[PDB]
Amino acid sequence: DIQLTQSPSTVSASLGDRVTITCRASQDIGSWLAWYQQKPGKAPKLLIYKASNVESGVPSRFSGSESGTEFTLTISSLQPDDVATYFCQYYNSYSHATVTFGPGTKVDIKRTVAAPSVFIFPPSDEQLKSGTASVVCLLNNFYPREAKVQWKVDNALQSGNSQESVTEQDSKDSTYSLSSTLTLSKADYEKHKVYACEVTHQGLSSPVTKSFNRGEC
Amino acid sequence: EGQLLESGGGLAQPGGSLRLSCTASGFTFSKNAMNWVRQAPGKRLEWVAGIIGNGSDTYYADSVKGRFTISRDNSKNTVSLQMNSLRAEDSAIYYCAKDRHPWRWLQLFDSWGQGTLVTVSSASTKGPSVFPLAPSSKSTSGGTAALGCLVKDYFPEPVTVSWNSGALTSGVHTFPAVLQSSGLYSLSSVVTVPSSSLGTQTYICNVNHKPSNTKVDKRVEP
Amino acid sequence: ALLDELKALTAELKVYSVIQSQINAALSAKQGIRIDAGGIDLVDPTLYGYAVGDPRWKDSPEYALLSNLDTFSGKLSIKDFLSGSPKQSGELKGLKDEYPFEKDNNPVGNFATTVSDRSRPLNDKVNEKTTL
Repeated sequence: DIQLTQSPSTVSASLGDRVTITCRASQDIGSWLAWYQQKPGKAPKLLIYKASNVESGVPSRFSGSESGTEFTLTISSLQPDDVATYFCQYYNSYSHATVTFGPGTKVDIKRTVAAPSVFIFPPSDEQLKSGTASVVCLLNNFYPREAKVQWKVDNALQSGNSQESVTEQDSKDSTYSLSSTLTLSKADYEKHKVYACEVTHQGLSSPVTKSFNRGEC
Repeated sequence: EGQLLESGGGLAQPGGSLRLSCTASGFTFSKNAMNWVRQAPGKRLEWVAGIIGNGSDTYYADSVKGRFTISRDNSKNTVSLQMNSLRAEDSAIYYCAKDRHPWRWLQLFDSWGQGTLVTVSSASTKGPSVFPLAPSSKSTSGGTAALGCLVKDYFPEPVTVSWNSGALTSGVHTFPAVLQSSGLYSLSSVVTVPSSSLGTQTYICNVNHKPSNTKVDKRVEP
Repeated sequence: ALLDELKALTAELKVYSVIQSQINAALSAKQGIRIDAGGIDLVDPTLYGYAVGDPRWKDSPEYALLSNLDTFSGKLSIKDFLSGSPKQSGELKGLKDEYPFEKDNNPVGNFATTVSDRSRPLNDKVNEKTTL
């Protein structure tokens, strides 16, 4: 069926904000359309409706518009739930998928931006016998400044021994945060003196970097 | 409104066979029906969607064609690979869906299932490499610090973890696993600690590893 | 006038006779049947006598009451048909995607019986809208 691409979208300026997200179709049917929304760790949901005969639209903050080989979603009061979105249809009048959905584009809802606080945390003797080590990054609100950890040991980059994920905005403190961990043998901590995390962003920093030696922790 | 609720959110062996389920609440089969959507790991990849066009109607690309021979009921609506060689590419999240309509009458019902996972792993059960993790002095900023408990490379899920006699679980959160090709899982618990709360207690992490029927506990010190 | 409703019921009965023709061939040739999206397709206008690319199919009752089926992608297998809607025959449920050919209680004969029974209420409506 019709292939699709979805763009652009970025963080809101605030609650109650206005954003407009477009898509392009490789092949034609008319304006046979609907938008699906994916809140994180949930079942997906449905937004827009009505076909090439563009009968009346959608309740509340949602809206959309189409012509040629494009269709678009405008949200006029963008809320903290509203954090991933997609397009669809299959040929009769409603429901299903275009065998692919229109592959979506990130959305997020703002409070004051930050750069991260970053700390290495000391491994215990049990961790050091096991050659394990650990790091944290903390950041108030979701902007986000979406990020990558780069574990390095005496200037050698680490892989095949590595774990990462981001926890959601804290219910009281609003902290975004990102743990990570590394592992080698005790003999690698005898051969190599210093262990480090470089931290890198979509925002304008691959500086910010922390490092430690086994004897001072 | 109407409801969907899945079961069998567990495990299979690669090249073996598997059978999931629905249990659709009060559903009577009609013009509108049920269908089975394959949420891929994290990223919504292209060829994913809309398996089983209507009730029992097998449909996909050749990449699974013939495997997905779904059964029947008024509620069980069962996606199924009963003799059909479940591949590594078939580890995913499989969702019930229903063909909803608007206009306030019947069929205006929230239409997606709770999302049954499918783990594929030839691991044995394995006990976690547990490690509580003290703060660095450098972290002591904004009047705060944090502590971790790493729970590395174990199988199967799930696990219960707590702190300080099991009384400390508010002001605490946990990172889920990253599922490597080796078919293991992990956690990291973290404690949010105010600087006024350091030194005021002995801090301890409690691990109840359900698959090994055993409790392990460790005190915070390097 | 009733000739449009006769044409509508004729579209169902033409397709059910195409299905029966494929079943009678399978019975004769000792073959099992595949009815899913990998099997025989029912969109081709030559099943209904119209030539390849003949614009008479665009208004034909046979293409109209088969493109407008709730399982239609643009293609339509025998199962997408036998699981679809709407029809004046009503429609079946629980039908399995293949039937083998076997010597006792032969599955293709049980399938042929299943199709034949629901075809009889359609023959009643065809007798009606042919004799009116």
